[PDB]
Amino acid sequence: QPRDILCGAADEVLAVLKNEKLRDKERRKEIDLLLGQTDDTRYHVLVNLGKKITIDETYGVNVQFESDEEEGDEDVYGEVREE
Amino acid sequence: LKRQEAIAQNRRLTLEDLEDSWDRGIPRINTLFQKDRHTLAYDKGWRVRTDFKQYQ
Amino acid sequence: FSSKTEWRVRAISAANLHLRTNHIYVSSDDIKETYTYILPKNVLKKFICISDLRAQIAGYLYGVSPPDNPQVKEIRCIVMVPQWGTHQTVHLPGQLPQHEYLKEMEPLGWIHTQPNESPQLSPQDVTTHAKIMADNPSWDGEKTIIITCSFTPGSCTLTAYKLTPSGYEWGRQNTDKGNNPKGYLPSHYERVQMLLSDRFLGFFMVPAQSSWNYNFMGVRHDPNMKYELQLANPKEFYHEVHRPSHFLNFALVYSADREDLYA
Amino acid sequence: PRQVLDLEDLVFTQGSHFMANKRCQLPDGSFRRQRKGYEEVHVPALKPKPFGSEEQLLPVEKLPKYAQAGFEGFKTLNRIQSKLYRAALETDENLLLCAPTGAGKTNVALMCMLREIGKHINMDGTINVDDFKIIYIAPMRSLVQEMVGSFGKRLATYGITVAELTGDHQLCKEEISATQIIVCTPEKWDIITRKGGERTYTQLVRLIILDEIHLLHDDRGPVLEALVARAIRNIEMTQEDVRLIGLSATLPNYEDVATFLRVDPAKGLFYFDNSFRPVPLEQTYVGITEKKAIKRFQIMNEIVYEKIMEHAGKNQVLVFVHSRKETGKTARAIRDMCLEKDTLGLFLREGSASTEVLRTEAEQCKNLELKDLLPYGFAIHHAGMTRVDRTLVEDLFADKHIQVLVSTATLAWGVNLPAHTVIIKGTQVYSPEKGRWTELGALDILQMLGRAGRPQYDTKGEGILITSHGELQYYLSLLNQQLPIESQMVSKLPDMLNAEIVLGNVQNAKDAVNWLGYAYLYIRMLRSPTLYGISHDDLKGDPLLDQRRLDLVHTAALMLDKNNLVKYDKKTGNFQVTELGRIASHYYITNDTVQTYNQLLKPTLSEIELFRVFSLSSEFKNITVREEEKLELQKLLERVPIPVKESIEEPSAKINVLLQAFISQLKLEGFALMADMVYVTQSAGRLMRAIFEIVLNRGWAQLTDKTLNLCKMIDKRMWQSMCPLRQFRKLPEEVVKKIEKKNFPFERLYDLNHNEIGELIRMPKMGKTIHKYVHLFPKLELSVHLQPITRSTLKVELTITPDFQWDEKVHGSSEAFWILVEDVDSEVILHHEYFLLKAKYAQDEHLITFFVPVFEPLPPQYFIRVVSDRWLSCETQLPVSFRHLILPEKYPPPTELLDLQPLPVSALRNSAFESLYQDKFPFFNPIQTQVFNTVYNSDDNVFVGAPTGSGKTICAEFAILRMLLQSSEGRCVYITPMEALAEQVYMDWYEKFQDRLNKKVVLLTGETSTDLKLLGKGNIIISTPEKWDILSRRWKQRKNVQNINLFVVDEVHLIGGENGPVLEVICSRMRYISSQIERPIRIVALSSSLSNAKDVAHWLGCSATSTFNFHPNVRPVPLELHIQGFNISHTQTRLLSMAKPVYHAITKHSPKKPVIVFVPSRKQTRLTAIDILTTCAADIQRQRFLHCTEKDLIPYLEKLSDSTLKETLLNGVGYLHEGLSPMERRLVEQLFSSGAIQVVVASRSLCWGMNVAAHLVIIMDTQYYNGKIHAYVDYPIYDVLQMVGHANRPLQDDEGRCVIMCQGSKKDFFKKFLYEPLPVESHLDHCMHDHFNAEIVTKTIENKQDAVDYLTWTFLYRRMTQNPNYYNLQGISHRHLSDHLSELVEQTLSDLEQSKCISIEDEMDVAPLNLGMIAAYYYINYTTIELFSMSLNAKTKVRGLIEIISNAAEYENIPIRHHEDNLLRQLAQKVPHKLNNPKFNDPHVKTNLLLQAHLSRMQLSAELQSDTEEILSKAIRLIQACVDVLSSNGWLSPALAAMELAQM
Repeated sequence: QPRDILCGAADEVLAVLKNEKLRDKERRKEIDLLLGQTDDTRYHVLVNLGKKITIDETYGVNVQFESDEEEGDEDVYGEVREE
Repeated sequence: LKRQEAIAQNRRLTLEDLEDSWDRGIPRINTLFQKDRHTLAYDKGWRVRTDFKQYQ
Repeated sequence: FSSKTEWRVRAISAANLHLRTNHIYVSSDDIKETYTYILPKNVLKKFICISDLRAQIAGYLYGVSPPDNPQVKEIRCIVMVPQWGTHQTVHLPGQLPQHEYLKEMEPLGWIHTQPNESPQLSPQDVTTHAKIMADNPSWDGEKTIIITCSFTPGSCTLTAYKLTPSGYEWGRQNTDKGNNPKGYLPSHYERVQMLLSDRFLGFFMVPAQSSWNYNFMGVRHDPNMKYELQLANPKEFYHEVHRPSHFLNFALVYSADREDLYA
Repeated sequence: PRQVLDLEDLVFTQGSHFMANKRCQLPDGSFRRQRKGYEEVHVPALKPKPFGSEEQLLPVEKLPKYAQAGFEGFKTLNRIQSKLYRAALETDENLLLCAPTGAGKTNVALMCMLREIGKHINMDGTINVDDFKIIYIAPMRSLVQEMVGSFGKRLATYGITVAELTGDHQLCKEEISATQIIVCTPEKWDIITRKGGERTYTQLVRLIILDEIHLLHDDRGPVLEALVARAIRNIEMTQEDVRLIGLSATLPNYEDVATFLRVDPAKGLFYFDNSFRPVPLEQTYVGITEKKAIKRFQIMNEIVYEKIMEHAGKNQVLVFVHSRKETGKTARAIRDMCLEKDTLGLFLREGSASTEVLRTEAEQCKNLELKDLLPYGFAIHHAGMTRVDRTLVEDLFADKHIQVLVSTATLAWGVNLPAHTVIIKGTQVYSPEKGRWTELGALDILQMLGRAGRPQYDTKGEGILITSHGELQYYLSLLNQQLPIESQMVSKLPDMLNAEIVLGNVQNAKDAVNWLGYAYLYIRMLRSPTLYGISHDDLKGDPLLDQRRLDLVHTAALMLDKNNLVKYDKKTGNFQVTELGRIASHYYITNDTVQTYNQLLKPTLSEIELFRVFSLSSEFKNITVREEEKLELQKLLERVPIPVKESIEEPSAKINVLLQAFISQLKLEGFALMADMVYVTQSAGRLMRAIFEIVLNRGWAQLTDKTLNLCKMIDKRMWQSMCPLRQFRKLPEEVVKKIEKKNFPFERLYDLNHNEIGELIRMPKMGKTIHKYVHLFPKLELSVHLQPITRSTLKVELTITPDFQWDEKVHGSSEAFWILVEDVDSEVILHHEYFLLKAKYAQDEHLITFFVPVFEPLPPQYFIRVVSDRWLSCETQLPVSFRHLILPEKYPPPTELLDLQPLPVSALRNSAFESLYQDKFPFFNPIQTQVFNTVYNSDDNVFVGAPTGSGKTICAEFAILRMLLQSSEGRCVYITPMEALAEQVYMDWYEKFQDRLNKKVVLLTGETSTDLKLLGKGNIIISTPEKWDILSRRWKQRKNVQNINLFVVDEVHLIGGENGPVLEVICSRMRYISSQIERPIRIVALSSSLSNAKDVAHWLGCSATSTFNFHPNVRPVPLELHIQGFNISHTQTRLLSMAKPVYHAITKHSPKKPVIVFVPSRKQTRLTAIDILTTCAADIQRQRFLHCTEKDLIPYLEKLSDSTLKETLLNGVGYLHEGLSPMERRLVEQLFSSGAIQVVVASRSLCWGMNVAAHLVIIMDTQYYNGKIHAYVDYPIYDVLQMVGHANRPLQDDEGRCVIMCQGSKKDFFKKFLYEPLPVESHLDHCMHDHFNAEIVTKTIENKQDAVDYLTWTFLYRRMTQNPNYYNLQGISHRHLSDHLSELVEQTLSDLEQSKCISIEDEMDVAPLNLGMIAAYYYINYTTIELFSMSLNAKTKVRGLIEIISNAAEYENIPIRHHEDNLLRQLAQKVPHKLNNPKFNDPHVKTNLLLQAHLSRMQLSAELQSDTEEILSKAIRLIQACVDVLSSNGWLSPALAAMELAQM
């Protein structure tokens, strides 16, 4: 499948795996119809994938600016600059 | 050689594996990764100025 | 070794060996000046480019003397033998390289690379030189030397040393191949004067049946093994014929069949 | 005036899907409806056009007999075939057939092929296929194969060979030269035109059938546009009338396509609408208007299931999917939808016979995927299946058994099996060139829609197309003739400019504008300026579109100069094609890829960096690394043999991993990743070919070796560490795995027999096949012979002997190999060349001579590697040792010309000598003024080394005047090797010495009876060494030869080639007679500038002060030498390609000066003159080579015999060859010397024989195709020096240009032997037998010591002391040289005693025998005398004596060129005496045929008569020697037969 079809299938799986209201007996009949009904191990892997997938008016709104970012010919990022 | 190798690394020099060459070289290789280098690169021929500092 | 991800780092370190050959230096100290090893620049660059940063390479130096100059020994042949190299020594075979182009030349010793800069003579290399001098009657101790190419950062430091007869007798009776064996003396080897030669170009001897780099197929490299020589150019360390197990290991059509393209 | 424009903004962003029209014209009852989630737009079956009162389907009886054989089995024709029957069979004009797919588009091409074959009648045979060629441009490979099969099945009665141009360049050239009908791709045809493989067969190609031009807006757009522009330029410049038949679909704006293809709008234009199709199909477009891709795919699957259920049992279904596995997945989904909705019984009706046939086909099938639906109504036909399964699926679909056959576009484009109802599901393809899932092309949609509705069984088709809602408009435009074809040539315009600059079509900005104006892009910009980005004011200010074409040419020149492909100057606009641009044009590489290959390729690059450099080309600039295939790349990174330095997210490392997986045959997982890997391999093949060409041009040996190894791994699809038998398809994979499991080399298997190789690999059954594969693998033996000629360069002869069984199924017609000789470092390729060993020249040692340079740091050994260009792991390495090489010493500096005053005419003493040169020149040359002090004021031996044109004849005349002033009764002898130069010297002395000084000036002939009288009565005898050798052999008896006063030897620098040892032997005999007759003769040796002049001065007795050996750059006329290297392996292709650069150099170097063109052969001179006339008439300078008028040439043209020569001389281009008349050649020389003509095409044999001096000398293809060895031998240095010195104008021109156009391998030797002085090398060791016989017969060499003393007085003893290795010696010492001289004397004595020519008393005393005296008297060789003594019996006849005289050693020097075997085979059937087993390559059979033609007075050609005259010049001496051998043996009747044969 192409990239847009794979993204749409991933969005459909994310919408049908998390918003199914914890229903596992009825979600397999739709996932097997959308995938082609290979085996139960694919549905068991998809269930685990769905489980692992999911200046204001305040005076203090502006945080106090305490002196920091210590300046120094030392490269904190630790990368030899080459401009 | 390290800079030539890291040019193709799509990033700046490692500056960590180069620590094997720390505190070496007549030029400031230990300071080759210093922050003020861009500021220091503008100065040219400071040796004569440092010498004439005796008159300064 | 690990042999899982360090091989790619070793290949990436060996791919930048052309920049390390431009900075050649020799240790100008402890010279006795009592023949001088005149190494050619092309064979030295070929030996430095075909070597590795961690795996040690080995090569026998053969050459004849210049006319009306007995105090110089110009190298003209770098014979490569099928052998493996560790981080401290090389497992060179006992069979000497025999060829027709090296019959008129004399063996001036051997050359090897080291990953660390050694300020003194190595005991394992001196023991291997003493064993090669004792196992071959044509390898006299007064003419055969040991060249050590220390892998400098961004360079390569060449140091040539001739073995003492007392040091050769100590190395021939030695059996421990550790880092510091018994009878290790600093007077066992004397650093001889070595120079480079830009006005002369030498050759090299490569094996015909197999390759010279046995770092991958170390089980097929034996000390009592025999191999022939050839007057061709030697291959690289990470060549296709040097590691036959890494190439012939894969197993033996419904894509976009674009036929008759612009080719 | 030039402006840099944006070449990327004017191009089309969509490409093949670019719709030029905004609205689409729809029919009346073609409404649409949006039912649920998708909009279905229907278009019904359109009614066909009614036939007129005088228009009907013409049957086969109206076709002529030339076209009736091609239309076999067809009673009548179609509507479009009968409406344009007179335009494709009776008219040879350019036709433009705009017919839809399925309307009989192949019938017009068959009629055009029958009309092209109708021009060659051949009433005696069947057809003349060797006089015409028909090219068929097909966009698809399977469609090209189907067209080639249809042309082979239809034209089988006419003998038209239909073949597909594929393979390498040499294989495509052999297929074009061996066949007449060539069906190929437009891109492959453009690559063959850019490489030069079709230039030799361009005149025979008179039929260009460009089929399927509807892809003119597709990716094949600019390639076909450049091909049409090149065809228009060849038709306008070379005036070659080629019938162009362009077939396109029903598309608007066909007038611009007819004007671009040079087709007439009235007679050539045939615009057929959609009603002209025989099967009107209903067009359904189901555009998905949904936003979710999964819901759109579900709606498309539901629409496909509804379309399958609507036409299950009514008609057959043809499903069209994108991929091979996708078609099987769609078929399985359709079968599941039929089984779930109970629709499987509709397609599977009561068809129990067809059901049993389908069940038997399912039980007989081997594919598990095709057998899953084969009992059902579905079927699959993919490209990944077997050929037998695809044939069974096609037979089931054609017999109305398969209800729903799912196939790809390749089955619809290659197999002509149309179905009733078709459904193209998805309309989307993943392109790796675009790197994304885009829409389908127009040509693929036209091929898929053309298969809907069978013309035989069906009456109305039904074509459904599942696509998107946005793409439904343009799909309505291409299916209803509403999509105009827009030219997208702006994208590949710098590539087309580089191809035109490499092919020689465009050189300047005006030529580039003229080439761009004849293409379809200029017609599209003129017809539609808004579609090409041109405003109204730009069209108003430029109606001819010249400013936009000039801006595009300037942008292409800037893109070529920025990419370093071609040198383009902005001042003059001229473009010079470089090596990188030629390598990009010959391999179809882009400009950015060429710039990356020029800026990235390093000589110290390893094998790891080469893959990253090849993956960073411009062909993979749009290829992106997908995140879904990152796991496959990570799995393949640990299995590839070559590591990748880049990260996994980089496209270059992904392309390198894909190339490593395709090389090592690794199994992939993704289909899009596999398609990207296949496209990357298809680009990387040409990329590695271009990288190997650039590395061979740069000289990096290791980079070229790595590129050749990568090209062999890409071609053979195997790694370099694999077995050599893996490339052969006849070997099993298990035996290859067993051979690769055992660590054994391939060289050890060649030494084993069929049983030992079977017992070593534990497979005795496959041992004989392994032995046959080892004997069939290419492995030749190379022998190197080195000879140091100079101190800086040496001659290397490589003898290649094929030690393998040549076969047509393994090696083919010829095997190509690359031979590279380099130093010990293996980094600088010193000499790279190619060798094409043919099957006719196989199993024979071929000798190739090359020049290898040598510097002061000499290596101990060089490496000569001969690798195979196609076979992997097939390379032979030869170490040529230079340790024991005896190199010569340093050459001495030449005698520099002093800056003194020029001597006037009053410097001479005699007034009669000054009267003959007063009107010629008032002052002599400075070299002549320096040599007059040693020639006129002295009498010693003077060696004058001067180039041709420095005035050596003035020094010879001064020496002759000094010899005449010293003695009035002197006897001067001037020996010259060339007979024409000796005749010119005699003609000069007849006017200078005989007319002004009244001296007896004569020329020696080939008659010994008059030669003594001419020597005794003549004072200035001009002679040849072959003529003076008869008089010098009897110098002791003849008192006139011993009493000589002056011995001039002209052109001694040719003493190491032809007539080389004869002149050296004559000089040695003169030096021996000068020191033994008590009279030192004044020896004047005038020759060219030689480096080893001291040895020539010591061998001739010349002093150190009389050696006037000048420099080659010390000539009075400065010579500018240019070398044009052409990288062409074939000699005929190089001679055809070097015609236009020769005319360009003649136009750029000397516009208003005479020029001499040195041709390779006699028949090639007229072709070169015709090519120069065509190049002059193609430009605006018509007849510019004629500086005079026709009234002055009308008395000159009336004396010529050849009408073509007079027609060429009427335009100002004269010709001169060996076949022409001497009076016509003298008239042409008088016309060229007076300034009437500007070009004189002279043959290679007329280089020394040319009494004229021009300003420019263009020597084209300095080689000779010898048929005795069947090889292209290089030109000698003496002829090249004479051709360089022939352009020496002292007063007519200020300088002299010398342009030598040759191969790239011979450019370095021709550049080294031009400025540097060429040393002389005596080759007398190969022809010392005749000199030894002449010394023994004259009682000179009576023993071994006298023979050694006679051999030491020659030039060979002086050359052996300076060059020992050139004379095969092992040292310069006295003992080694004495041993070599004793061995040579012993070999000469053994050759004289074995041939019964001499007698050896006590093995040392040499005595002349009768046969040796007869050979030395009549100037015959020892081998010919031995053959006459051993072949003539006492019962011989005239027929045996003629064959004995024809087989002599003097007849071995007959010229054998191309196209001479057929004339000899035709003349052998009319000779009075037959030849037992005649050989077409042997010179003895040709000499016997010439003698039989001269004895019977039969007619022959000029090239045969020129050899018959040279045969009859020595046949009298051969008959005299045969009569002497018959009289000495005591035979009366063979002597009488020989006398009668001589009298006849």
